[PDB]
Amino acid sequence: HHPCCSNPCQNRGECMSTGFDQYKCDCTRTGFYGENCTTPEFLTRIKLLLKPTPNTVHYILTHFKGVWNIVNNIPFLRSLIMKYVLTSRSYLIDSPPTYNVHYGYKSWEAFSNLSYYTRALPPVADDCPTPMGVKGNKELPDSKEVLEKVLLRREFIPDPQGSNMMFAFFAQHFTHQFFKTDHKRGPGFTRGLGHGVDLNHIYGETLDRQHKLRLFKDGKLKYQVIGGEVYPPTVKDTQVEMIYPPHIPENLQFAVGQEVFGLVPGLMMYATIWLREHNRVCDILKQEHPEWGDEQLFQTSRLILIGETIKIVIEDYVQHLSGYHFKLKFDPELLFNQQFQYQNRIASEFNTLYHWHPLLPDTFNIEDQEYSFKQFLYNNSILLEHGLTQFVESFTRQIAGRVAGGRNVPIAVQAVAKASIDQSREMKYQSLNEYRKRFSLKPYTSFEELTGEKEMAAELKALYSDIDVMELYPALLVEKPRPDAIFGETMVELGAPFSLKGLMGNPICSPQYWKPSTFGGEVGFKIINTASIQSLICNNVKGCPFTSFNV
Amino acid sequence: HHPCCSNPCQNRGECMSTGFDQYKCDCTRTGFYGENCTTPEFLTRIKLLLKPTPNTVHYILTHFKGVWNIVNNIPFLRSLIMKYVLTSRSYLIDSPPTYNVHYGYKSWEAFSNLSYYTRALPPVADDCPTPMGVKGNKELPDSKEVLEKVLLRREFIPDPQGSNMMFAFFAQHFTHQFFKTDHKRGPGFTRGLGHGVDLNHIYGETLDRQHKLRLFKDGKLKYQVIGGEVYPPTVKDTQVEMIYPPHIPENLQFAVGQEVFGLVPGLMMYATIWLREHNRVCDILKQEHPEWGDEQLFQTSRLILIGETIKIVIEDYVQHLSGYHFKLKFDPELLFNQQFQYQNRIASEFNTLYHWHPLLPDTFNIEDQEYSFKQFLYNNSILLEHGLTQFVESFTRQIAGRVAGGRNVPIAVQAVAKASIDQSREMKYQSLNEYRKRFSLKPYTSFEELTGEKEMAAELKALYSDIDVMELYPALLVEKPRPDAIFGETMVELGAPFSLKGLMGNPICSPQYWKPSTFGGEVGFKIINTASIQSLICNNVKGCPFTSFNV
Ligand code: COH
Ligand code: COH
Ligand SMILES: *[C@@H]1O[C@H](CO)[C@@H](O[C@@H]2O[C@H](CO)[C@@H](O[C@H]3O[C@H](CO)[C@@H](O)[C@H](O)[C@@H]3O)[C@H](O)[C@H]2NC(C)=O)[C@H](O)[C@H]1NC(C)=O
Ligand SMILES: *[C@@H]1O[C@H](CO)[C@@H](O[C@@H]2O[C@H](CO)[C@@H](O)[C@H](O)[C@H]2NC(C)=O)[C@H](O)[C@H]1NC(C)=O
Ligand SMILES: *[C@@H]1O[C@H](CO)[C@@H](O[C@H]2O[C@H](CO)[C@@H](O)[C@H](O)[C@H]2NC(C)=O)[C@H](O)[C@H]1NC(C)=O
Ligand SMILES: *[C@H]1O[C@@H](CO)[C@@H](O[C@@H]2O[C@H](CO)[C@@H](O)[C@H](O)[C@H]2NC(C)=O)[C@H](O)[C@H]1NC(C)=O
Ligand SMILES: CC/C=C\C/C=C\C/C=C\C/C=C\C/C=C\CCCC(=O)O
Ligand SMILES: CC/C=C\C/C=C\C/C=C\C/C=C\C/C=C\CCCC(=O)O
Ligand SMILES: CCCCCCCCO[C@@H]1O[C@H](CO)[C@@H](O)[C@H](O)[C@H]1O
Ligand SMILES: CCCCCCCCO[C@@H]1O[C@H](CO)[C@@H](O)[C@H](O)[C@H]1O
Ligand SMILES: *[C@@H]1O[C@H](CO)[C@@H](O)[C@H](O)[C@H]1NC(C)=O
Ligand SMILES: *[C@@H]1O[C@H](CO)[C@@H](O)[C@H](O)[C@H]1NC(C)=O
Repeated sequence: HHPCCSNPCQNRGECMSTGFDQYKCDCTRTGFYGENCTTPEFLTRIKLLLKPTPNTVHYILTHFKGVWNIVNNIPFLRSLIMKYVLTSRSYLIDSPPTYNVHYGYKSWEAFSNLSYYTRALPPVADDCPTPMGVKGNKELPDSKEVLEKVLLRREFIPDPQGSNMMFAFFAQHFTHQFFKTDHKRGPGFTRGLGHGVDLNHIYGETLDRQHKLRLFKDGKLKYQVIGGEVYPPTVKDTQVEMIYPPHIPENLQFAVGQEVFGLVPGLMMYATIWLREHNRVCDILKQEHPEWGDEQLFQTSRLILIGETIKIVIEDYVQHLSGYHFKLKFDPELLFNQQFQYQNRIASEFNTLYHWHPLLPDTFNIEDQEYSFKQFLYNNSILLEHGLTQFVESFTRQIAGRVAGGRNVPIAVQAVAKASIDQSREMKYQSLNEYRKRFSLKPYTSFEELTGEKEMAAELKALYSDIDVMELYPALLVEKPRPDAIFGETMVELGAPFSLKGLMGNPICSPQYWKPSTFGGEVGFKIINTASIQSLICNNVKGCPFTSFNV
Repeated sequence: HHPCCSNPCQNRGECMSTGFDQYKCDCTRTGFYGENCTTPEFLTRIKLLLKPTPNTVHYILTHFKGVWNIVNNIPFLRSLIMKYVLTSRSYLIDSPPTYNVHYGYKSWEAFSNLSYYTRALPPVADDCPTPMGVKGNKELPDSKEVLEKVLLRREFIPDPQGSNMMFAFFAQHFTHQFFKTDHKRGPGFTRGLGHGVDLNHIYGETLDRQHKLRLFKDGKLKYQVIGGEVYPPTVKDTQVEMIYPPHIPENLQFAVGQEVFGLVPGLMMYATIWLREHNRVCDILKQEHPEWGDEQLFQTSRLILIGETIKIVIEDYVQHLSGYHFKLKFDPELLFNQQFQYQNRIASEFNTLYHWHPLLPDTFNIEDQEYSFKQFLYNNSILLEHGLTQFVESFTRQIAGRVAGGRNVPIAVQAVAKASIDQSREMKYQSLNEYRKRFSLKPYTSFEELTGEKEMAAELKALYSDIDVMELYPALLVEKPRPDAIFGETMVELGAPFSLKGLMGNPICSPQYWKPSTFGGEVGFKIINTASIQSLICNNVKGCPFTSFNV
């Protein structure tokens, strides 16, 4: 078998076979040397002693409110701390990207082929005597058994951080622009070739699709008016391929950027809100530039909405998730004197960790109705019956579920969760503890340390035997959450760097793009730097209802 | 007409219309302010006073040969100066890229669509009152007239720098991996979607082509043996599409990565050499790694060859062109504490400036034969009859033509030269003086200043009227050359920054790739770091004939 199967190389060292029975570690720039890259250079030893742990930094960020009150109001300071926040997680993502499901060593195929998700860790080699390499049993536990014992919801566990259905659908709408698994090819492949925040879920992945969705007048997107309300256009009008069951009324077959968005009225809510936002920005730009044509109006509005999206994700969405007293800031200037690559490639592991199905409730509570999954699926008439305004008001009040902490996956989505386990295995994912080390975290020494609990720990112990072979995806959902948090440490420490890269890596954040002229003048630039989840709903939903990501 | 037609914004300020008759300049980070970004800030004024001109720097580097002989032998000094060489031309290229032929403003379409060549300067607006903006006559001079008066060769003018045919064909071979104009779509479009040194001209642009070219044993490429010599395989053998006129017999239809390389035996010479090098490197890696499979062997050989190419290009090719006494160095590490983007997008203008057709001789001299263009083109029998050893020996001896200095384009390729002017025009290229200011050069105040001569300048005066509407392409070919040099100032100053980006911007130059493990260990790494044009020929050509890019 492959001599690297045991993952001997530590601290980001790279393993390479040298003959059938031998390996060498390459410790270049790791800060370590020795056969396994385990011996610290002097400078490294100092850095390691002085560096605070993620749990310590989180404590400091979620306490001392008096300090953060001052910091948040001194702009020079707020910028300085945000600069630390951004740069601390910069050495952690390979960029240019490296590995993929088919390549456990660097290759031009892995670099150049955009159809693959990239990989933060190389796959376990094909011939390893064990699923995770060398430790554990010959077979991993039955995935159904893992799912049922420690993943499936018994009683609904509410998010102690107070996440609402506005947050849950925002998460799903946002991520589905860049997690677009090409199931025809396999779980290691994506259809989102832009690899980030390009708003293809609004505009379409291809030029053919975009041009079918565009009005070609005033930069705008096609729409229909139903009962005085602006909604996305139909499949029939646009000839735009969408996923719908045969039994759906023509006018409820909405055509939008992402093909799967008719699946959920909650997703259509955001599709409609964003469509309106685009057309609203078109109106503003036309007033500012009566000289501009349709093409420049469209393209400029698109860049602005990309900007809006990133502003909201950092300052409202990530801000909410973080639980910090410090106010995070979207400001591209902060990296201008740093070393940062303005590029991104979506990691398979980012896709995996983002399977936050425990967010979903048992019923979808709108006005006085309580919709089950069956009746809520594919049913856009619910959106039109209640209206966007009542959707917002209802979803702002309904609490979402806790993600970490175990046993909170709705049984309606049990097949998706089993698939996450099975697909992790198909893609030869390394173990939880390997991923923890990869992201500078101490490996868990027991199952009880993982869960911070006794019952699920015992069930996991009997299923896996060894903590070093525990799988990543189920570990994220059973992990001991931070104090009164939705997530555990592993979710945040893996998730933050992928996120930073996807948000700040966008070309509009680069020195040559981050200029008022890029966005049609100071008015366009202003739209971005004033955007909030509240302003988005206020400007596009009748009656400007109050909204937020928390109940 | 477009308010920005006059190109009012200076010092890299961005122009934007505000109403039908008004414009506004964006001076962000230019170091300038004022309506047209012309009045400098204090630090800028100090920065301009202390900055030497390109001609001063060029003089220094090509004189004091005794001082440079010292500096070349102190590793620390050599590294310091090479670092200065690289960084001084870094702020000059938009990365991530901006404009293209269809977009004079920044857009997601221009950023994301790899089928376009990018643009260092935005195109002149469709409705401008004058071809170049507002200056000059309603029409540019007839291209046929420009070609015949100042571009076409009467006597052959040899390169005073001594460039040989090994150099001419290396240039043609190398650049034709990234200059692959999509003639179906137009001159603004490329088929080189890797946008740089990916070696698709050896391995093929698509995985289909690669797979038809590969042996699938020992990492190797397919080949044939003729008279004990290793040559590329045939179209019939591989089923790989090549461009060959119908009269070319089955056995002389060699299949290589780039479909046009059958055009010239000089190109087939390099294709064969590089094919041999790949299989040579496969042999080495197999010895170091008896345990590797075909796939890892192929991929690792590819990364090694990419490295070899970059090394040879910098230390032999660019070294020769420069005429510097300073020994240039290929060392990715020099950029590790610098702000640099590991990405590239091929610029339309890089393509245009690289139309070095004056390099081509009147006649191709192999052994005691003197082949005309008609005889040389599409004729691989010439290669098989003489052999690679004789090709190398002959091409090493035969001098190339001077590029700058006017009147040196061979009549045989006149249609090609006329197409360069014509296509610059339909792609709406801005003027030479605009391109000079974009690259921090003083605009030419007269045609006599451009040529450094009276006769051609007078001809150009009659054709263009105004120096500020003089076209870029013909200017490069008629420009006053540096003392005893092949090129003038515009060629070097525009060319060099594009080159840096294509070479150092390659993923293998990034810190996560630049390690021995990427290349199969210390042996593979040493192949990259000791590569040269002489070693390339020595390793792969019978008898190891001496070679270089001069004499
Ligand atoms: C962010 C939170 C979130 C939510 C609230 C959510 C809500 C729901 C929901 C009820 C409203 C249903 C019926 C589904 C149904 C599915 N989801 Co999600 N999903 C979520 C995060 C994800 C992500 C991320 C993926 C991976 C996308 C991919 O790989 O294409 C995913 C994958 C899936 C898949 C398998 C791949 C696919 O077909 O796209 C199904 C089926 N699911 N999901
Ligand atoms: C680098 C120097 C160099 C050399 C030595 C060279 C030598 C030769 C040569 C004899 C060996 C022949 C028969 C040709 C013939 C051609 N060359 Co070149 N070319 C060179 C640089 C280029 C470049 C660069 C292009 C653009 C290619 C593209 O964009 O596909 C080009 C374009 C062409 C075209 C396309 C015409 C057009 O529409 O632009 C033809 C035909 N020519 N060339
Ligand atoms: C990115 O990676 C993809 C996976 O390697 C790759 O798709 C694969 O493409 C090859 C060749 O085009 C297909 O293999 C073919 O082999 C023969 C043809 O001689 C046929 O018998 C097969 O049916 C098939 O056409 C693979 O099927 C295909 N693999 C998939 C879809 O998973 C992409 O081509 C790569 N992308 C780019 C742009 O290079
Ligand atoms: C990149 O841009 C080009 C130029 O527009 C696109 O090519 C056009 O595609 C449309 C829609 O499929 C065709 O109708 C046109 O004929 C094409 N124009 C041409 C050939 O010049 C191309 O599709 C774009 N690439 C991507 C990935 O969207
Ligand atoms: C900025 O540039 C513009 C255009 O180059 C200048 O506009 C004018 O320049 C001359 C000075 O007034 C006028 O005689 C011209 O009519 C007009 N130019 C054109 C093409 O219409 C303007 O002066 C400049 N502004 C500053 C502050 O220097
Ligand atoms: C770093 O590499 C590992 C390889 O996994 C280690 O080798 C093994 O360590 C085990 C536990 O100590 C031994 O039981 C096992 O026999 C051993 N295998 C060997 C020596 O071939 C190396 O000891 C270690 N090297 C260094 C220098 O620390
Ligand atoms: C700019 C973002 C980078 C760092 C922000 C600091 C801390 C992150 C805090 C909480 C985030 C929680 C979990 C991370 C996982 C997914 C969220 C990423 C959001 C996204 O970009 O899709
Ligand atoms: C994808 C493109 C990437 C790399 C191209 C590499 C080399 C192209 C070579 C020269 C570019 C054109 C003109 C420059 C001429 C002489 C260079 C000498 C001055 C110098 O750069 O040090
Ligand atoms: C509703 C989700 C559970 C479906 C059947 C339970 C699968 C067996 O799982 C068991 O569940 C019990 C109840 O939570 C626990 O006490 C056990 O620790 C667990 O192993
Ligand atoms: C021999 C040097 C010629 C001097 C340059 C100006 C004359 C070029 O003129 C052109 O020459 C071409 C060559 O075949 C012909 O095809 C054209 O008919 C002719 O107009
Ligand atoms: C769809 O929604 C309507 C209310 O808008 C509801 O009454 C109906 O039962 C739903 N239909 C299905 C098929 O569940
Ligand atoms: C091709 O080259 C051969 C020499 O090998 C020469 O005799 C012949 O004339 C050439 N073919 C043509 C048609 O030009």
